[PDB]
Amino acid sequence: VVIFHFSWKMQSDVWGTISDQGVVTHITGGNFAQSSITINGWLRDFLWAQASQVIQSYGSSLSAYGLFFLGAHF
Amino acid sequence: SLETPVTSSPLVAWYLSNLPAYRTAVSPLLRGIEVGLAHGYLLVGPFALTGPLRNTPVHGQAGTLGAIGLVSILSVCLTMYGVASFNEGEPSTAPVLTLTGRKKEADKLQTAEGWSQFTGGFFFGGVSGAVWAYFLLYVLDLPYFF
Amino acid sequence: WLSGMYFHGARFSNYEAWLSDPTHIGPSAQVVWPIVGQEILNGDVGGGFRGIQITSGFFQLWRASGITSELQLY
Amino acid sequence: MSHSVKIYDTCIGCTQCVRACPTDVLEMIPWDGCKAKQIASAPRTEDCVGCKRCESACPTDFLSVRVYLGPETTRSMALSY
Amino acid sequence: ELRFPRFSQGLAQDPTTRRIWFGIATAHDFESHDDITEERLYQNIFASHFGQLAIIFLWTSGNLFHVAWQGNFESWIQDPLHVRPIAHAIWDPHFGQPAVEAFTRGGAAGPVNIAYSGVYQWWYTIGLRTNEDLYTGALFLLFLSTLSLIASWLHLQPKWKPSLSWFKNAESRLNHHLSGLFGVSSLAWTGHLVHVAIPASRGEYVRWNNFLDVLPYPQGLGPLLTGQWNLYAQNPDSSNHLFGTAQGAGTAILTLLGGFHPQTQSLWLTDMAHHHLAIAFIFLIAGHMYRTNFGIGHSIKDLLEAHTPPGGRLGRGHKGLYDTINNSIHFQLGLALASLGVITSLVAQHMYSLPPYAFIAQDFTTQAALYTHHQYIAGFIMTGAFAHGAIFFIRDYNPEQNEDNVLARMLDHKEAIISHLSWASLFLGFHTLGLYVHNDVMLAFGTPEKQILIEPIFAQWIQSAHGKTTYGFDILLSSTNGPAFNAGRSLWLPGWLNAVNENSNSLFLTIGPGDFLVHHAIALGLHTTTLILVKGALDARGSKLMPDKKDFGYSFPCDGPGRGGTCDISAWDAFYLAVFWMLNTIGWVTFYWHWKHITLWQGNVSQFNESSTYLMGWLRDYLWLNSSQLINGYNPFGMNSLSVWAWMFLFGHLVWATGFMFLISWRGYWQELIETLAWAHERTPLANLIRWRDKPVALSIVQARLVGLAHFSVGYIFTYAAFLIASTSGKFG
Amino acid sequence: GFVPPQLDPSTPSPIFGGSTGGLLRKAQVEEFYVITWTSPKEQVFEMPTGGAAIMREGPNLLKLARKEQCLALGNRLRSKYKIAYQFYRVFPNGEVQYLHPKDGVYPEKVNAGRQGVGQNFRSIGKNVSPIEVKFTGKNSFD
Amino acid sequence: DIAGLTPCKESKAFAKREKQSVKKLNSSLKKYAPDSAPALAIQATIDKTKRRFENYGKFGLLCGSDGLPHLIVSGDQRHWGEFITPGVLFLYIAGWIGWVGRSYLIAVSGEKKPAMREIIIDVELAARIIPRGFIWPVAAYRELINGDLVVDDADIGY
Ligand code: CLA
Ligand SMILES: CC1=C(/C=C/C(C)=C/C=C/C(C)=C/C=C/C=C(C)/C=C/C=C(C)/C=C/C2=C(C)CCCC2(C)C)C(C)(C)CCC1
Ligand SMILES: CC1=C(/C=C/C(C)=C\C=C\C(C)=C\C=C\C=C(C)/C=C/C=C(C)/C=C/C2=C(C)CCCC2(C)C)C(C)(C)CCC1
Ligand code: SF4
Ligand code: SF4
Ligand code: SF4
Repeated sequence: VVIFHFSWKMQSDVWGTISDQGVVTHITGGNFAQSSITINGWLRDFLWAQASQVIQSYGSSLSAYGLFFLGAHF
Repeated sequence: SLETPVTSSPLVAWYLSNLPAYRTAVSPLLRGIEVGLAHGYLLVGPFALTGPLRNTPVHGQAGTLGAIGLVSILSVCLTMYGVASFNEGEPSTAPVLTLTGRKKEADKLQTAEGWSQFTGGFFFGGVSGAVWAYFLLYVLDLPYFF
Repeated sequence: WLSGMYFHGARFSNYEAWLSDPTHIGPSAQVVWPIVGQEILNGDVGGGFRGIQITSGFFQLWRASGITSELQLY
Repeated sequence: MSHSVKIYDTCIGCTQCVRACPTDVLEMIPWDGCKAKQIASAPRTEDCVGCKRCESACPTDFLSVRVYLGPETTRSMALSY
Repeated sequence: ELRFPRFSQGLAQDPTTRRIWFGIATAHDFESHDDITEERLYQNIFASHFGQLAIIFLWTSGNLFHVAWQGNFESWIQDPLHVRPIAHAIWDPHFGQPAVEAFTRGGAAGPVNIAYSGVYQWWYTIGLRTNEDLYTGALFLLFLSTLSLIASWLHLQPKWKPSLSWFKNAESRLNHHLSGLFGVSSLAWTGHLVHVAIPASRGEYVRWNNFLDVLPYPQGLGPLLTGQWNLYAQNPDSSNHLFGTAQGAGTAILTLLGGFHPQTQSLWLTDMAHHHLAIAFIFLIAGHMYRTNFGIGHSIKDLLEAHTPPGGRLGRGHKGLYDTINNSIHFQLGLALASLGVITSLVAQHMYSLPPYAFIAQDFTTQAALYTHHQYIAGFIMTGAFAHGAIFFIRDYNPEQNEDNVLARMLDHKEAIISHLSWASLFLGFHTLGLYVHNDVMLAFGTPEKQILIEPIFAQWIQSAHGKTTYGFDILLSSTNGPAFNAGRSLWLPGWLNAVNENSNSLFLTIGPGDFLVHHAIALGLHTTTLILVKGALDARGSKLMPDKKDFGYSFPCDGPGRGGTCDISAWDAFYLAVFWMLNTIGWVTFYWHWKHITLWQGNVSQFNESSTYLMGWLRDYLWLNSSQLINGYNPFGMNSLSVWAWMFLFGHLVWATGFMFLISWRGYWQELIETLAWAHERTPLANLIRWRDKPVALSIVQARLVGLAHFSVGYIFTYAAFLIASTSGKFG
Repeated sequence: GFVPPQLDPSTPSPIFGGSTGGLLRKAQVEEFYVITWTSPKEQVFEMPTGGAAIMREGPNLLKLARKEQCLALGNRLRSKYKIAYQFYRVFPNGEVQYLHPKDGVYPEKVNAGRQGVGQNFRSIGKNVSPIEVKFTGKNSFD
Repeated sequence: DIAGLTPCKESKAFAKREKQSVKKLNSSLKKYAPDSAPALAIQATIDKTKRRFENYGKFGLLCGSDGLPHLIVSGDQRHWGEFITPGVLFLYIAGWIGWVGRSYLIAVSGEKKPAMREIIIDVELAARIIPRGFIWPVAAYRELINGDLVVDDADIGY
């Protein structure tokens, strides 16, 4: 739970990109303070959503990270 | 057994001996009604201020009636525990020895009929305390914050 | 273990290209043998290199200590 | 009588149970059915707690002392409160 | 007894709290009670059956009444394809305004949820039309329930207590059941099909008032007396038919077509009428075999005696089975549970193939719910079967009364059976997992062609024989030379072929490799669960680890930690360890069915066939995507109709997890913790005045296992049920 | 049986601060136990329910909740310092009962005079199946 | 053409899969020097998967409606280069291993404590027992003929 919290807080309030003018658009859009307060949120906003890149990972460089995602479960 | 300053001290034993649940020199019904009015004045606060109708001008009566209902439920529970554990002619199970060793008369509070008087007193006292907290919170209500 | 790490940095990394400009060049320090179709593992990491991307974070250290040459790793 | 102990004539009178009985249940008595001329006995099954350590020792064919379970009580349950 | 419970004196002397616990589990049980005899046991069984029937009848009466008081049946008739059903009105004092908003659906005046149990199609197919009908039915059912309870009381007083002989009279009972309970019942159901149902579907309102004059046929009751029975199949309804009225409807009341009604996309009424009229006479004749009081018929004992293969390859054979069955209830219960589980599985497997009720194959949600329901129930009953079989071995099997008979002949080589079951399990498991992992890897690299993909050729040929043509095998019933096809072309084959060759329907789905792999996984689950249960049954008397287990009763904690450790060795523990695999296999089956149908309804079975052969395909296309409508049930931007399910969904993924707390952490830990808590509460002021009555003690070991399994099952059912309903309610397709 | 009890007297207790391993409501309502032994010299020993304390010279007197703890401490005292001991049971009426030796000689070895409570003179395999004895009070091991 | 499955020597979706694969590979190829060893290995894998597609288009592989091979294990030896011959080959290998292990164990049974040779193999005896695999069909055969393969009522102990 500690590491999940860390990942979400960083990707929702610190990490991200900065525009040419200086506007910040964080990697996840800054929905922590409004979607970390519901377990259903944790499913929807963080656990389900940010699990995309591992699950479409077949047929790419990252495909190894995909395979483990099953054996790990197994 | 261990005897730390907490479990053994003049002031702590004094305080615990002065509250109604142990002053055997009073009728059990009166101790019951005293603890009842105590808890009645107690519980009204959060139940009213943070209830599900706090943003409504009825929140006072709402919280107070809810407190009264909880008091009634707990009085039911008290009577039920008493009729469950206390038989109607059998002796008492109260501590009859003090710290020095004075053999104490069996506390009538720890009897079936005594527990019944206690329950009735507690219920009446809780009702009175709740209505008193209401009348002091919504009529004469300047020096408080709510 | 440390020796293996420094070796694989020396003989199998793109460390010099990474030092050239570390802004948008992915640290890679592991290539895989092209035998059983796992060539896809050697994905695009930039800088004219192919290799499994790493996240150990050695490269920031090797740039702090001014290694800046494969002879030193060797 | 809460639990129950049984002993069978495959007892070789080796006396490991008694040495391992935690709450002084078993003992030995003079018999004629082994070299040691002694067989087990359980006249104190009240305090029989129920741990199988006794029959976890009997090094016989299958067993020679069985611990059959039954109802419960205040002392057969290791209660201390 | 001097205190609860009144049925076991040994418990009443337990000042520990587990008393109350075991004062619940061992109530219905009858052997273990104190001072119980045979005939008393039987009379108790009778009273309990009456009570159960009372409960069932009150349940169905409540169903009917609730629909009749808040449902939609009446105005549902007018458009069974554009007005959702209704279950019952909501009255929830915990709602907020948007909740009340998102629940008033389907055309009601308040928050209501959608009835998914398929009761509307049932009560509409027989031909009911008005709320008054439902009121009358509810009153009748309620009175019947009260009557059954009256019987449950009456048969437990003298002047009505049945002696054990009356219970032991198995031949008369069986002849009665196979004759009356089955035959006359089927005939009466055909009666209700041919006196109300069919004319109602043809738009004639007949009820308990006008059925004296209306004939089920213009000149019926006399064509069969004439003997030329074909007059009952002359004019059937046309294939351009309005199920509500008599447009294109004929006058035949008994047909044989084999096709699906076009409008209702279901079976004609006449088909069920004819089938039931047949089965009625079948059962009625069958129920005249066993000698009861007239010297004619058969003695079942004679039958079980006269069977002994020459050369004694079975030994004494079936000699003595009659008594060792008629003397123990548990054997009869094991048989009953087995057969009932099988037929429940059958009902599940057919109710999606040949939609019985009109306008049911459209409310896809209802089909999926019913199928999953019946399948899980069948699984549970099947487990209970082997459970009670092992109980029969533990408690009632006699050695000498069964010397050398087939029963005692089983036990002699239990090792071979267990070994071969384990071999089948190992084979299926190894290869089904190998193929999956191979396909998974070979796609992970981007080479979908290097995968292994077997063709379900056996099942394809079977389908071809049944009449499927897209495989082009041109075998029986697909070729015009075979005697069967050429003898069928005038009886049923037109409509049967019109159905099976059609694709938009649900019968005879096309099948590729993924279906082969899933069927193999299902066979794995079947064989391994069978292994668990049969090991629990045969090894119940005792193995070399504990040869005298048969003296410890059925469920015991263990036989000590020594001599290698003996945790989880009771046969109860075997049933325990089997329930897990039962849930797993049924989950697999329902996964397969639900994905197949949820692809077929959207017309993209291609996606299934492509990406159902690699597990990641299942985790991506089936779970991830199809759950996206659910997990957004309620968000910080509001809620939806799906809210409940989402909520309930999470509920599952919680209760399930709690089960683990009981399957891992065993007692002694919690025992010491309770010790500490007891000392704490004891030495605390203002609370030491309040004493306890039952010394707090952590639960027993088998009690732990039980409650942990209950939690597991509850979570694993709630989760999947809510997901299954929501995924097809958010889309209806 | 010339094996009389000793009628446990009231002799001093070991030096110990008193701790959370003592008696509870149970001991004050149902029953408790007292173990008694004579000691050779003031030494240190770990009590069953926590920590360690010292004994005195002459006879000792320790109270405890359940018999198992008393007998565990007694076996420790017999295997560590080679001293004999007894332990008694008490009831709130005022009764005192003498439990462990029952003759003075350990139950570890033979001492004629003990009866034969609970023997079956047949190997374990000879037990019968519950069906032969169902619907009765009897059980297979009886 | 079993149930209509055309061989992808003639189907089209196979060609589409091949085209898309080589296309994404080639598009990836043009991000390096045309002579860099990684680019060289990329082109090598390109031609390798190409000749794989070719080989598959040479051995009667009936081929799905989605552009994928699909085995035909129905028993017809026409499509036997998938199950029958590899099946009997693996059966030969498995019989080899089973027989050699069984023979080793039966041999080493006759010692003081055979466990010491079951943990630490008699690599000399192992080497002079191992190559006997060529006998596993016939030898065991005679065993069953002479009934020296199974036992009747000896269960425990040995
Ligand atoms: C050569 C030795 C040998 C032989 C002839 C057999 C033969 C058999 N085993 Mg088996 N087994 C073995 C070793 C062997 N086993 C070992 C080492 C293990 C432990 C991993 C098992 C575990 C095992 C189980 C769990 C089961 C069998 C079963 C069976 C039977 C059916 C075949 C099967 O399912 O196997 C499946 C294949 C395996 C389990 C693989 C094991 C084979 C190993 C890897 C070979 C070992 C060779 C040796 C150690 C290496 C030394 C080489 C040499 C130089 C000395 C069959 C009689 C089944 C049965 O009871 O059937 C009725 C069954 O359920 N076996
Ligand atoms: C434990 C035990 C028990 C139990 C057991 C069981 C539970 C069993 C089960 C069993 C089972 C579960 C079985 C099953 C079976 C099945 C079957 C037997 C099937 C058959 C089928 C058929 C025969 C079919 C045919 C056909 C076809 C193929 C198709 C077409 C049509 C026809 C019909 C031709 C008891 C109690 C007794 C006691 C003893 C022990
Ligand atoms: C990340 C991590 C790690 C590690 C890991 C590892 C090292 C491993 C893993 C592993 C895994 C997670 C695995 C999984 C798996 C799964 C599965 C599922 C498997 C399977 C297999 C199979 C299936 C096989 C088969 C076969 C073969 C191939 C051979 C023999 C024959 C057969 C056929 C049987 C670390 C520590 C660094 C850190 C922490 C975390
Ligand atoms: S149960 Fe076994 S071990 Fe525990 S006391 Fe009685 S005999 Fe000794
Ligand atoms: S059982 Fe083992 S230990 Fe107990 S008496 Fe017989 S032999 Fe000695
Ligand atoms: S876990 Fe239950 S069974 Fe296994 S050893 Fe401890 S007690 Fe005996």
